[PDB]
This record gives sequence, C-alpha cells and structure tokens, in this order.
Amino acid sequence: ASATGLGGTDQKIDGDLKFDDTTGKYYAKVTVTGGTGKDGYYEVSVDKTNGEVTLAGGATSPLTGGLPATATEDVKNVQVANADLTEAKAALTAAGVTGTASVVKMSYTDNNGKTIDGGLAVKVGDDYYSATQNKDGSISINTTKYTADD
Repeated sequence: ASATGLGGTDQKIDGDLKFDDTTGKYYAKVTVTGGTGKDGYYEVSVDKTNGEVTLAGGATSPLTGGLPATATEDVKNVQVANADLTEAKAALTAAGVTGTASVVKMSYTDNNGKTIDGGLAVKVGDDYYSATQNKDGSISINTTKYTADD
C-alpha cells in the first residue's frame, strides 16, 4: 500500500533493507527516468497500526539538495530497538505467560556487594528464564535438550 501510494509503477526495494538507529525513520527509494544521481533514499515515516498512506504537512515537493547526503552509505547491519522484544514475546507465548517482564543479574547484596551480569533475563514470572545476550546483542534462547518418554 505504501509503494502504491508513493506513486510510480513499482517502488519495492531490491535487496536487503536499510535501517539506522540515529535517523529513526525509514528510507524509500524511487526510481528516476532520464537522470543520473537523481535517485536517492528519502526519509519517510510508516505507521503500522494505521494501515493506510497519510501525508503529514502536505509536502508534495521532494526534499531539496538533489542527492541526499544522509543516505549515501550502504550498510548490511540489521538491528531493532530493545522495546520490540520479538523473540522474548515469542518465547513467552510458547510458554504461555504474558505481562511485564523483569531482568535480573547474578548478584548478591552482601558486604562485598557483588555484581555479575545475568544477560537479558527479562522474564515475567518469578521463574526467571536465562536468555543469553549475544556478541551482536541478539537475545538467544538457551534451553537444555532432554529425551522424554518418546
């Protein structure tokens, strides 16, 4: 729907999509006919809950500057904000419990005051599952394998 509303015959992005945390807004690429360098990623906002194309401020004219400098480097890195917690919610739904999830650290309140990281153990119930923070920050599900009666 966004591609159709933006105009043109086709606007689907080829290859991997580009996300940058500093920008905070999606990139839309529109092909240009009879020009070189005119095609560049523009900053757009997509609302998933709304489900329809809405234009804020009535800005029909494209952003000036010719080729935009904010979108010039291709990066293959894929990261999403911590508020998403897609894998955590999926694991919770697999367990069947939904609610506010709390993270803890393998520490002790004593004379020494220990502090050892316990990863992204952001769990709802008092039984705090151990979810492992990865090298790139990905939350990983470490569930021990057991052979049941089957």
